[PDB]
Amino acid sequence: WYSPGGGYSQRTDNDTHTHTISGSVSLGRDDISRQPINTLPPFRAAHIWRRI
Amino acid sequence: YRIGSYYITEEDINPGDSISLGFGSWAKVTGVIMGTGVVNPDGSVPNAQRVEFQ
Repeated sequence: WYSPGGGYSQRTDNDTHTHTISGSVSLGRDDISRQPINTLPPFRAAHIWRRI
Repeated sequence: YRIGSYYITEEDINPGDSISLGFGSWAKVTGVIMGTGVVNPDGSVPNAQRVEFQ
């Protein structure tokens, strides 16, 4: 709307909204993807466990 | 290394009465391995020498 004033008629079918309308949305993301477990840099690492 | 349950010195009359008796800590390990090396058997770097503190 350009806010044009009619010469004889009145544009009563146009109005400015004041507040938004809340609606129900559909589903979204399901879950997270794969993640890493354990440390690869530590695999096969030699560990000293000999007693005194 | 000698192991005994009697609290008598090696030089005492009750003991053998020879040599010097000294306290020993831990168990004697055969020279070649030191124990814990590798989770899957690969082997670590062992220690050797007598009297050496490492």
